[PDB]
Amino acid sequence: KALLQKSSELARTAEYEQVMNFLAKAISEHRSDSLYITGPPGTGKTAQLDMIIRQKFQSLESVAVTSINCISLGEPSSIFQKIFDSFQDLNGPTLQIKNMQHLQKFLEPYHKKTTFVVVLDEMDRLLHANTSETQSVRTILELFLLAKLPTVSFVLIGMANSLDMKDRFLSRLNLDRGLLPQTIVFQPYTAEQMYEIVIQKMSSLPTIIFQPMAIKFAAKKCAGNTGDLRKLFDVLRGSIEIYELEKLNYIAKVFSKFVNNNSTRTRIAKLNIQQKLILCTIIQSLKLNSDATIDESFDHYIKAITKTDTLAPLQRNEFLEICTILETCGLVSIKKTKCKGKTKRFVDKIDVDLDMREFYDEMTKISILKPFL
Amino acid sequence: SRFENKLKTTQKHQIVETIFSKVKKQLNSSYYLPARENEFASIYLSAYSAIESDSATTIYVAGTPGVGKTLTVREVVKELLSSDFLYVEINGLKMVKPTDCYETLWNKVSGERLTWAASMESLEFYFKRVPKTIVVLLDELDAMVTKSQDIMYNFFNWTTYENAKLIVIAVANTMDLPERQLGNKITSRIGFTRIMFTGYTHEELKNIIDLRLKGLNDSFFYVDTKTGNAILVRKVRLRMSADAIEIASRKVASVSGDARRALKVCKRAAEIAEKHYMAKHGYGYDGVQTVHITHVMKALNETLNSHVITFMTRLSFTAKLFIYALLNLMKKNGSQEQELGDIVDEIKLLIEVNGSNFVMEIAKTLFQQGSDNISEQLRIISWDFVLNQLLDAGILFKQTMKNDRICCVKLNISVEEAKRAMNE
Amino acid sequence: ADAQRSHYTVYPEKRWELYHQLHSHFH
Amino acid sequence: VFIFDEIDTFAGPVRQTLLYNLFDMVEHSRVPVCIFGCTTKLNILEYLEKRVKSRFSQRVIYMPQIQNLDDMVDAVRNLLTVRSEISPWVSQWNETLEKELSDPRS
Amino acid sequence: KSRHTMSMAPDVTREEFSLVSNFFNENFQKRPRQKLFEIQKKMFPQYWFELTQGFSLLFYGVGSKRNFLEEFAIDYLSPKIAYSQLVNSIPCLILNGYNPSCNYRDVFKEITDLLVPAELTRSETKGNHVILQIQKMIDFYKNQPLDIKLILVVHNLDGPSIRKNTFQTMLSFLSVIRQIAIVASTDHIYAPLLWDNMKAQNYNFVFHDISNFEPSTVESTFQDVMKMGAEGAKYVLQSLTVNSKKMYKLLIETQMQNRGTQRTGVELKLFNHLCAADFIASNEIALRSMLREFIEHKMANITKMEIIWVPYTYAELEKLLKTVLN
Ligand SMILES: Nc1ncnc2c1ncn2[C@@H]1O[C@H](COP(=O)(O)OP(=O)(O)OP(O)(O)=S)[C@@H](O)[C@H]1O
Ligand SMILES: Nc1ncnc2c1ncn2[C@@H]1O[C@H](COP(=O)(O)OP(=O)(O)OP(O)(O)=S)[C@@H](O)[C@H]1O
Repeated sequence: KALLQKSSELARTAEYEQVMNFLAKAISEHRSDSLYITGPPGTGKTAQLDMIIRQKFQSLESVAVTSINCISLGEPSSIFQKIFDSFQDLNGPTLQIKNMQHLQKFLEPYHKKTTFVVVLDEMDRLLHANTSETQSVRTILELFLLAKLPTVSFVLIGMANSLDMKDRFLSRLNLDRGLLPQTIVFQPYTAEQMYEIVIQKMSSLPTIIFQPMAIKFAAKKCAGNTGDLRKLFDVLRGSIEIYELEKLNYIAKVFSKFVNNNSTRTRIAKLNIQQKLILCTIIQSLKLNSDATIDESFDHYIKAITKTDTLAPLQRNEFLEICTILETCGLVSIKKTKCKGKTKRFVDKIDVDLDMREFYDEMTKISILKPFL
Repeated sequence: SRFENKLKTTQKHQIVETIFSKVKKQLNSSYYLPARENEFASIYLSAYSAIESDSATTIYVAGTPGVGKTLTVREVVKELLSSDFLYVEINGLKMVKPTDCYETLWNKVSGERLTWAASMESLEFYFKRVPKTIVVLLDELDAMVTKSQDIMYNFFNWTTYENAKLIVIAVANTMDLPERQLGNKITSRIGFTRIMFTGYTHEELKNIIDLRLKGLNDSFFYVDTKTGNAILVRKVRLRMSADAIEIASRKVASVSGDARRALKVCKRAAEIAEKHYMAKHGYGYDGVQTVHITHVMKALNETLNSHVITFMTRLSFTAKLFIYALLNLMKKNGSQEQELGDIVDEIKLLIEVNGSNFVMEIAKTLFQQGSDNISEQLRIISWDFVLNQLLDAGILFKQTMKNDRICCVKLNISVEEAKRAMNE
Repeated sequence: ADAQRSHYTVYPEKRWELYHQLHSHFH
Repeated sequence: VFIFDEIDTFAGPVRQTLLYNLFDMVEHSRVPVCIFGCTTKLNILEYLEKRVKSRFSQRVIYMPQIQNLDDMVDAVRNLLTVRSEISPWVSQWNETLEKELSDPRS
Repeated sequence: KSRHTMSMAPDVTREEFSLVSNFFNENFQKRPRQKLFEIQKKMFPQYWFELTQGFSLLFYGVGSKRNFLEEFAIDYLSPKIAYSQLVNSIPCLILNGYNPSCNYRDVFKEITDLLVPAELTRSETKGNHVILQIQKMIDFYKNQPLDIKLILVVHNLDGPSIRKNTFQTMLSFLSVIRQIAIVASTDHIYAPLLWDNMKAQNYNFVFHDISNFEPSTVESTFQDVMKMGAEGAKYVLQSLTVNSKKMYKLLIETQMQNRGTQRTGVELKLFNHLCAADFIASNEIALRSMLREFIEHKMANITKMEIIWVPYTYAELEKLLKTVLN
């Protein structure tokens, strides 16, 4: 029963039909349309263009069109080095890849005059690099300039996450210049183009690959906040091993991990009634909305416990251990914040994820914290 | 590898293996698991599929330290050697600079020492070109996230290549880590597996202790009465009271649920009975024994109880004179942070507001060490010294200023216990 | 077109003679 | 044997790498080690973070102080008194020391 | 303090602004503009004659002078001087001062390569040797035959990088050399604050007015105002999930039910119940996670009831209602 679901985990898209119109001159060897391909994240958009060019290169005339990933540069030189790697040649590399005018000499081909288009992968690392109008916008500016006179032009295909980048362009560039205009976006496929690809990615079909309306149910009730349904099939591939482990069932398993302690399991964290007392003690110190030290909390803990004698006053060292019991369940977090007297000195400020509405319910059942409120 | 041959020496003069020595040998933190039994499969069945199908996935586990996530994934790969992969422990905190892990990967594919720059070029050249198997553990991921997230994007972008022979296993501190430090673009690549590890429970904390106490609980030793040496003249036995082991469990599962903390509090409580046994008979270093409940009562408290209260009452007089002046200003002004000159202003005033009493033998000594020749000191004797002594002790805290009057002073421990320890 | 790139170089009297005998002589 | 002076400065906020490696050498190494942190920052244990303190065997020992006036008086007697015979002056010198020390008005 | 504000203005999008701006700057006062340009054309022989005296020529005046300098330097002067000395004509090195990315090292590295490398001047390249290397250039040039070999142009001399003081003194030592003619323009009203009698001694500036009331097309690009957030988050909503549009629509209604300030906002509990009422929000976490996406792109605010409020104006939210949400 394994080998049917061993193969489970692994032209084709209805977005490739768009881009061949957008590359309408790429089979007639002319300069194509003006390509700035954006997208909200997770939407397949990195592999989307990679699907096109791999279908382009396997289809396509002299054949040399290269694509490089802009991740580890922070600087516009070695991209123009990596276009030279499809030549397998040798030259003086440093000057030719550095200046704007130095790129222009690089664009005279050798063997058969096939035009070249570059593909700039993950442009947002250089967009969201160092300060905008100094280097990175200038880097954006310099690449999109295609004023070259022969039709051999370095057509850009760049990609980005957040859609602020168009308004970042200068008003000269927004005057119908370069690869600007066609701001081709990709709205996140709800279930209406992505699930059908999963259907065709179920070409080798096992018998029980589950009631597919539940798969449709999975698609409809994941599409609130999602972009990657194969990865959201990779959460089906984990639950398909649950039915192997036991020889949207799992989204139900995963949300109760996150929703609880405020409604119900707050009292699970405080089986000690003193842990209930010390939890209200933190919030009474939160009146002075300050750097809530473990000492200022201990200050209000003593000066209240001398008034109402519910228990004896305990140690600060005990007060250290008891607040860590509050910590490991995930209620209150402790951080070493800032005080700048001698050096960067670290006093510990706490923060609570509970509200007084979710407090007042669980304390009226216990009239021993009622003196303390 | 090499130098372990040189770490061996010859003369080992018959070390006394006492009663409690053989406990601590197995109470060492080294040597199937009861608590995370089924979740071992949830890793492994997630891992067994990708391994025998030549894919590239991601597995994300979280949890507080002391829950076995350092341990369990080592047990995953260990049995897999019986049944194609290269195991690497890419620890985050064991990298000096964060880019230094890049050097390890390119070292651990062919054996070359190249740039973190030049490594990741050939790494990227590996991960999209090789025709068709690498297991990598990205431990303690708080270290490698800090600078600008450009490292962390790489370690999951390599997973996206369908021609990438790699299997990554991330182990973090918190589940929140790709939601409060990383971007959403990484959070798409992290997936939504998210195998949560909770704490241990106190029943299972009993079930983890006896795994170390398998062949030695209530067993028998062969002992000579002259040297205290035990052998697995009397034939004595040693028993472990399980209720004291239980009360060790019901605290550590309550506060932390940490597997090191449970073993070590048993390990600390074991040696308390060791010295008391050596106290009564003195076998040195060259009818039925047990470990009481009263041992783990002390040693668990020994994790808690302080001494700054006992430190303060065992300090100097002018130290206790200093703090008593300091709380007097904090109840005079209610500003919790007083100027240094006002304290020197106060300790002058706190002399003569008391009567002409012992205070005079103090007030003689407080401004001159006897020696009526040299006198008329402005600030008190060793005032720089006690203020330096209260500074490096951590009780006080004083901001830096070249003015020795208006530099502010802030307390660092709770001022009530300062008030409370002053009463003695 | 190129003006946003900084510092790009490019490679594109009967009366006055009586001034010329006077100017340099002064200088 | 490790001898660490001012281990608190290693316990900074940012990295804490070197502490994390030696404390894990307690857990796994066949080579028997022992670590000796010496410091003066009193609450050293809160200065550590979580993942290092769980490696730590939690046993600290506080250093004593002269708790009574009589203690250092007993100390200075053991400090100045010579017990080995070197000089003819020694037996005369030893009783001069305590006679100053025995008198509370000296 | 009832003040009319730029937020309370009928705003204009990107393509609408720049096109009708391009209509004015090429058709408003076209006839008198070239009518000025023909009048000042007769001054061009006068500039040629004075520039033989090594005079640093400086152009002030209202309006942009960028077009005028490039006509005067490139087409008119630079071949006229090459013909009058007797072959490629005189090299023109412009300096775009409105471009803030001008440094002192890079432009001078061009200069010593533009000027003659007759000696090993890279030996004196050593650590600031720039004033050192130009001093060895100056005294050699005192004993050369007097002829211009280079004319440089510095547009917008009060620019964001050229007005820096270590760059200004660098140009001062260039101007004392007789072989190079220095034709620059500034636009600031406090431009003669830049020079003392030390530098003007090295400069010997003369002045001329040119006021053509040009629109400064290139010089407007780097500059920005609030035309160049209410407009920022106007584009993110156009690419999201369809549910975020609806949960912002229910957000924007009761936040405009009551400028858009804090007081019109809503509590988190009821808004959870309101977005539970239309079968949208499952609970607090599923609400907040796709509300952090509105938080991450700074599209909504929260202050303290637990009030979440939109920081856009009263007029803006109904514009966000009828256009992008509907
Ligand atoms: N419509 C689709 N057709 C084919 N494969 C798809 C499709 N949608 C998603 N995938 C696959 O699932 C993956 C999920 O996309 P991600 O790579 O996580 O996001 P992305 O491709 O990086 O785009 P971003 O996040 O904007 S950079 C893609 O890379 C593809 O491998
Ligand atoms: N279920 C178990 N069975 C046996 N021994 C265990 C078990 N859980 C933990 N231990 C032991 O306790 C040690 C605790 O280390 P781990 O919990 O694996 O590390 P951890 O949980 O990752 O904490 P870190 O590494 O600081 S994040 C292990 O190295 C084992 O020696």
